[PDB]
Amino acid sequence: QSSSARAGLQFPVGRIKRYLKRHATGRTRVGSKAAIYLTAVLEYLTAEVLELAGNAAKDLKVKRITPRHLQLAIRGDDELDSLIRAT
Amino acid sequence: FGKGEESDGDLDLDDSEDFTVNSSSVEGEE
Amino acid sequence: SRSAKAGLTFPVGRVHRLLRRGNYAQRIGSGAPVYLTAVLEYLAAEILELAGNAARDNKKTRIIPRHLQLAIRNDDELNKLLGNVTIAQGGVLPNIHQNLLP
Amino acid sequence: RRTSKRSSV
Amino acid sequence: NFMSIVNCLMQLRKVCNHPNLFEVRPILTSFVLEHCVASDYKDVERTLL
Amino acid sequence: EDSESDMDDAKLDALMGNEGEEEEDDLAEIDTCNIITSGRRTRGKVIDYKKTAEELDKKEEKEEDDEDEEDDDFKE
Amino acid sequence: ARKSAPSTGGVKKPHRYKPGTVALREIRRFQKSTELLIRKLPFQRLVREIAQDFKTDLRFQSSAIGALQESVEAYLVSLFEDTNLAAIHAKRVTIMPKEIQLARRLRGER
Amino acid sequence: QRLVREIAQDFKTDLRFQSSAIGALQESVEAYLVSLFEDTNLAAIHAKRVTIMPKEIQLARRLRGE
Amino acid sequence: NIQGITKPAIRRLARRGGVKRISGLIYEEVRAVLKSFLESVIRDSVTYTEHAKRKTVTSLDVVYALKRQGRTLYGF
Amino acid sequence: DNIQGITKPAIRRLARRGGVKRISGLIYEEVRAVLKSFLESVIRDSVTYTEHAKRKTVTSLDVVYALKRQG
Amino acid sequence: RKEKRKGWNKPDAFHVCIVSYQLVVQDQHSFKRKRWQYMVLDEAHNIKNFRSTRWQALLNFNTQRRLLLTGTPLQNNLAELWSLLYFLMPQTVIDGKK
Amino acid sequence: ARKETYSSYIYKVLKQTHPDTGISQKSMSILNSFVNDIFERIATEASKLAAYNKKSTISAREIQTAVRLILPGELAKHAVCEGTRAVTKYS
Amino acid sequence: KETYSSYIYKVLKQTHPDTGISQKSMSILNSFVNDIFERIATEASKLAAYNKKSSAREIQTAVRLILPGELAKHAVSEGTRAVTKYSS
DNA sequence: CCCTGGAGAATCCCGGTGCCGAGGCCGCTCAATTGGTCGTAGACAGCTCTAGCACCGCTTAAACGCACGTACGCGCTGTCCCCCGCGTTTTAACCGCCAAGGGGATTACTCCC
Ligand SMILES: [Mg+2]
Repeated sequence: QSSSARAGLQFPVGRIKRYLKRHATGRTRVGSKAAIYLTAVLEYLTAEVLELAGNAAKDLKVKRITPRHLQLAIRGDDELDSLIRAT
Repeated sequence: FGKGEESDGDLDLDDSEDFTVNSSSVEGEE
Repeated sequence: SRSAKAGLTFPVGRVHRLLRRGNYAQRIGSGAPVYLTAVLEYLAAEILELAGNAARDNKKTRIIPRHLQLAIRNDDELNKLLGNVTIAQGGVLPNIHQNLLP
Repeated sequence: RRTSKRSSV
Repeated sequence: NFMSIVNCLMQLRKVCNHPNLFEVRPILTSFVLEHCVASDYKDVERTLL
Repeated sequence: EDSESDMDDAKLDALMGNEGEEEEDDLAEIDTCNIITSGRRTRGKVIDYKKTAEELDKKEEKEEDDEDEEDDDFKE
Repeated sequence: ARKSAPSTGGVKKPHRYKPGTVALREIRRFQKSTELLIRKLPFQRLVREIAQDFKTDLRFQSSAIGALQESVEAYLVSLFEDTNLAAIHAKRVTIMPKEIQLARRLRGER
Repeated sequence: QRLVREIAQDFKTDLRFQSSAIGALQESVEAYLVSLFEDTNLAAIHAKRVTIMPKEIQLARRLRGE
Repeated sequence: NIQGITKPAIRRLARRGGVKRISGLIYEEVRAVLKSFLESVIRDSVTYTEHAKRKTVTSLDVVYALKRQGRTLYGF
Repeated sequence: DNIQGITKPAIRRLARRGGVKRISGLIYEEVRAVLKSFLESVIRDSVTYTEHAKRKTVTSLDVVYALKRQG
Repeated sequence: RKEKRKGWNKPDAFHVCIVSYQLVVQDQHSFKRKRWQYMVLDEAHNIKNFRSTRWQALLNFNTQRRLLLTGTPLQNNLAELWSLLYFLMPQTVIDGKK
Repeated sequence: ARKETYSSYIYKVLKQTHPDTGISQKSMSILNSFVNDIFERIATEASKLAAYNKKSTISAREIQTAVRLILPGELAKHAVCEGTRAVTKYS
Repeated sequence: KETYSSYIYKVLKQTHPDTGISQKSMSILNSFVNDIFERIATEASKLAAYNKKSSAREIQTAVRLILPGELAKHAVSEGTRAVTKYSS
């Protein structure tokens, strides 16, 4: 089966593998498990922000996620605000 | 100084034991 | 070796080998192995001139690291292009205010 | 910028 | 307790001191327990009265 | 264009695991760090509408409706 | 003279120096200082006493403790300059927590 | 528009100005000026005076790493 | 150890910092913030000591922590 | 030399909407100077990006990259 | 110490300086700068080990003649007398080849 | 030409979380830019950390250590939770 | 363990031959060399990431992007000299 | 009161003695470019494309000055708190002291050649 389906997730690993092979430094290369873990983390964070923004839109009775809802969710979860200030 | 890279090279199971500073003790007491 | 062919003091074959090991991009033009070496020699040469005059200022033949700090902190451009590094054996340049001293 | 304060100092 | 370079030092302290330095007899006094039986019994009797 | 992208992802999902000596994580891995609190997937929390914002900053028609309409709803 | 001495003692005499000039001379002498100032051994004592909380058997090196000492010693000095400039910006030649908090909230603590 | 034209065409002439990177400049400078103005206001009210005097913003910008 | 940087040490550090008069209620907060900074840097150092779970901390670890902490240092 | 042609009443209105009970001409001049300096210090990297973009027309990607580099 | 040394460099204001066994260890920089015609090491049992810090500090002092006084010369260690002869030996000269 | 991005995948993730609500244009652009920034920062940190460890054995531990050291405790710990479960499900 | 000690000594004799050195200065200058090199290379790579790419011009334009023009003109001149010498 | 002498003395720079330090000398030793090919990808034409330039010109709403008019930073004042330097007192590392293990080996023993 597909490796992404094997992981039991939604995010695809191959894209991150391609975009991470760019970060290879000569004799130094990266593995597939690292890309799978990165995809898991990215899917988790995107699911969290999507849930927060969708709940914020439901508060506004909007069926479409708004960037203002995104920043309000970031403000509510101070960890997200600290992360976005750090990154 | 005898590093831990030999264990990593012999067995690929765990390659975290790569570099040590005082495990050899040659760097500090030889 | 590489220095004689390039006609440059700082070795570039080792530097170019390090750059190749870096693999910063798929397209790595290898026609200029000494460009970064050239700019670093120019920077270090002007820094060395500043440090040398600073060391000769206080009858110091050997460059004390304080002289290096004074050399790298006495120029607006040098502090502008980097000013967030704390060098060993510190000590800011002397300063005083119009209110503390008559 | 050709010279600015590169030689006077 | 492998080390013994000073293992005779406590013996020397014992011989010279005569346990008037290792542990002296104190001024004996009884226990000073303070919780008291009636610590949590004044409220009930006050309410009852 | 998502079909070809998904096929490429599936094809590339096997090349990266055999790029030399990897032996990833020694077939073992630490469990949930600290304590397990991720829930099923998310937290399941919402936010309010009224001065709750003024409570939030004390606890620490975007670009007009024409632009609200301008942002096209995404179709898969 | 406490006791037997070179003849008559008390040569110290009342020679108190008023502040300001003494303060100026000591800051002038301190500015040219470039080496380490605080005692290093209590520093390593405290840093080891605050390292086992993460884990024990971490071990250390002289280069490490030296680098942490250099990092902490070369960072708070700029804080001192900023606090002093904020202090003499107002009519307070002495230092109070107001201007140090001011410096914290202008240097981007977060 | 004329400001960015005079500061961009002086360094190099023949600089076509598309609508992109024009309102973005306005938004960026608006955010920057809002942040700097808030910093100056808080610095002034720290000095227990609503008025602004030049060394206040001078020291504020110095602590901005200027 | 709370009293690592003792009162005379903080006093001479402040005098090196060019202050006319130093009040007697200023060293506590300075000590608190420098202890917070020290805790942060030692936490980072112990994190990258376990990057390869090395059983020793060296200058490389602390320079890593400080160079990604934003307060870059030199002399090495 | 249009850089001196910036209308002072613009700064007057900006200060009035920003508050403050005493906004002298010194404040206007200094804020104008720092705004011009910041505009120059961002347009320099913008135009360098355009030069190292194989393009000679200003586009939003250049300013996006400039602000990402500047934060 | 500084006040005492103030009137010590230029003139012959003294002949004998009363110094303890441990004072010379920290003050060696001022001590070695002055050539001493004679020194006496009373109670030579104070210094007995060649690796001792006092041994290194006092070995290289510039002088012409040396003399050590003790309540009783040490025994149980021939290295003590060997080191005493070494301290009466020193061959270090300006040319470094005598 | 052709462009590659995470439209369908992020939409699927949202549908799993909030099926009724979608994603708007500039909100998607913001999310894609942020996720690209996070990925690039994690990848660069992992590469430089592996170079620092002087060993070419880049596992999920590299990305894990990056996530610890660039992101505060809450999001990092929950991400490592779900990643551990996903990895042990795949393995 | 290829260091820049010989190169540093050569540049010392070129600039101020009469001037000596400390025992820790060479580490500082080596750190300057390699850290400037790697940061410039990283900026060049991030600039070339957007443009499709699968040399002298890239290094020169990366230098001119961020590093000050007062040094950038000299950098470009010396790079042109170096590439001409290499082609010579 | 300004000015003069009268002394502690910072600084200058020189001594004056002790040392460790850059680099050369011997040893060797790892890779840069030649030498060429595989492919490849980035600029040379070709087509085009797309909203920017500048234009048309009323029209409110910035420019923009001015008199009432008073708010408070700062000029002075008084009112008055605790920083700072001289004399004391209590920790603190360091040099040794003492003596029972430390440990690779080869050189008597005895088992191998
Ligand atoms: Mg005797």
